[PDB]
Amino acid sequence: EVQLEESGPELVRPGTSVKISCKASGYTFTNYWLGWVKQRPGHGFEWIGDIYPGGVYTTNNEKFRGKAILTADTSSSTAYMQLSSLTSEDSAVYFCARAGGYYTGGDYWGQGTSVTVSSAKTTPPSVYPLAPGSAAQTNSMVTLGCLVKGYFPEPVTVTWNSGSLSSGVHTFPAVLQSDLYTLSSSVTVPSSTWPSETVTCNVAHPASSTKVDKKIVP
Amino acid sequence: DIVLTQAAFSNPVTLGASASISCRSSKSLLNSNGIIHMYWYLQKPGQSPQLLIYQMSKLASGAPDRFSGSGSGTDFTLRISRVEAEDVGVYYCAQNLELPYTFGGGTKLEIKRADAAPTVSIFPPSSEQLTSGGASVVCFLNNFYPKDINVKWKIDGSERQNGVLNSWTDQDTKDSTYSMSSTLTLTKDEYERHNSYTCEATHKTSTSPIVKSFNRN
Ligand SMILES: [Zn+2]
Ligand SMILES: [Zn+2]
Repeated sequence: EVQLEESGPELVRPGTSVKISCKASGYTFTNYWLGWVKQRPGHGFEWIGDIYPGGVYTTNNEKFRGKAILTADTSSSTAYMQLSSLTSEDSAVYFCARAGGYYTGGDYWGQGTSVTVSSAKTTPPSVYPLAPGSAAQTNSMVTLGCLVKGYFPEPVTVTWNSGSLSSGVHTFPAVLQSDLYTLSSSVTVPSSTWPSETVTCNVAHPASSTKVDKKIVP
Repeated sequence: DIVLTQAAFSNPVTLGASASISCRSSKSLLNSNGIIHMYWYLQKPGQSPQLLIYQMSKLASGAPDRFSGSGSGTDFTLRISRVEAEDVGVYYCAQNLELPYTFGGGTKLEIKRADAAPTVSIFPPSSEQLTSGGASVVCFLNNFYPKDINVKWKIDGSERQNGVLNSWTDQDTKDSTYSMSSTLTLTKDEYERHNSYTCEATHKTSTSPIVKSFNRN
């Protein structure tokens, strides 16, 4: 198994620089091109550049001249991309990809690195339980939820019962407002099992190094 | 810039039926070396892109053989012999013939399934929120089809447009439905001046909207 493991989410101030990495394993690092692509929230893909670690050779998108620089460390099988003079236009998920060979495309992909470029301050989420009671909730299934409000930046990770409850979960995309994000998650379980079988949402916000667990009680 | 033009959406495709997605390039993608620099990628919600087809018609490793591609060197087609529910996502064409390499805008594949009414659940503000001076009323509208839906909030019977925040899921990879969340955010002060809170959904599965509500007292 070829693996491309990217560095974690970044919150950085405009005008600064950031260097994100992609650690490759499972193949001869120097024998394959690695490329980088940008995806702004809700948009398509933009290609940034390719690097051949056995060179070192690079091919670049001139739209990013002066802004992006690609490097590779053969000693650690890691590729790097540095982004400078950052603005909110650079806020995006960046992916690294391995080029399968002679023009056979990006066959293996990293998980992406979220970069947020902002002056706003990191803010932990408030997590509120959504429980039924003021109106008998349907009959065979019951819907519960969590309201995750007032955090910055993206992302948060939402699970239920630390991931052991996954069927019937709906976690909604966050919406930004007033410089803070709000997200919701619902979970639907059999009526006969709540509250006997407890239900708890787990909301992780790595940017603020905070996780909060909220048990949903009647 | 070589421009790759794709439709933003597919017609809804019946599960198990064939589908096609097209891309047109502003320039031939065939080289003098005999190589056609056309690729098809798929991105599923919350996932990294997956290569499906390379050099216009070659099947990528890890891609199911339900996928195939063809083209003239200028015009291209991705085909799906039998669509599966898990194939929902955005399909991108791309070129690396010339710098800068570019992508098409992506085509969303939509699965056609039977109509389904939203299951609507409404929730008053938690005590924890009220203590901070806030009052969010949440309405979930889950597992409906088709995606077209309108939500209206009413306070004491009067439409409220202010303070609503809506979020929508992508089509579910298992049951091909959609879900939506709508949150009306008030201050505690204002929330405690009124009594009835109502979430109303307009959807093709009902003449009258589906209404969920509660009374604060
Ligand atoms: Zn669902
Ligand atoms: Zn009022």
